[PDB]
Amino acid sequence: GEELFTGVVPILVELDGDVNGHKFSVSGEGEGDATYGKLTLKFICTTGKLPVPWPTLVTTFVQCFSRYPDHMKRHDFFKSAMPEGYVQERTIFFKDDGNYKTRAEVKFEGDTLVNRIELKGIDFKEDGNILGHKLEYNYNSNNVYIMADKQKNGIKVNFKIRHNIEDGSVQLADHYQQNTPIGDGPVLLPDNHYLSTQSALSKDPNEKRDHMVLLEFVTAAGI
Repeated sequence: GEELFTGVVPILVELDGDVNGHKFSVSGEGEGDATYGKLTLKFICTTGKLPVPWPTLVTTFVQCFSRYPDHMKRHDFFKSAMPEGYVQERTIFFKDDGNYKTRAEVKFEGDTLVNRIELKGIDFKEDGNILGHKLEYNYNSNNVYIMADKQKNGIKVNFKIRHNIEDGSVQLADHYQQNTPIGDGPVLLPDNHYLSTQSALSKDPNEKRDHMVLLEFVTAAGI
């Protein structure tokens, strides 16, 4: 597991989404360097205009690139599931609005680490902060809490993302996540800890398609 991650690894992300019946697809590419907890990716909405704000999809768009200190390496479930991979599911509840349910598979295809996701969004308000596009194109840092889910031979993760609204307020996005290995192979189940994350969003001045450039750093801690 850990070995597949000692250098720079190419990443491919493919998402098929349907939010309140607005269908869309996104392809993303870049690379991850888990030694530094670093990810660099560019995402493109290949179906035209993205019908939701780009920051709402960041969490959905590869925790195996998190930087686990040497003393915590026995708690790295993510890389221990590789290369066969793991299934990652979430329900993301946007306060006072709709919710996303996602199902993704994260695994190696050759030397490329792939995240393939299906996202379904329902109960959004037509002119709410999401379908209405009222969110600032930026992103706050936060802590992602991980706990072992022994029953499933996997983990449960939970955390809150606060999206900045254009009026100065916050749109809370409550995430409930579960991961389970794809193989029948062994994995490492962790003690409780958290991932500290920071994300910067930008635009490629040369790009005419609707898109998002993402630079992220994540380090595990709390042990």
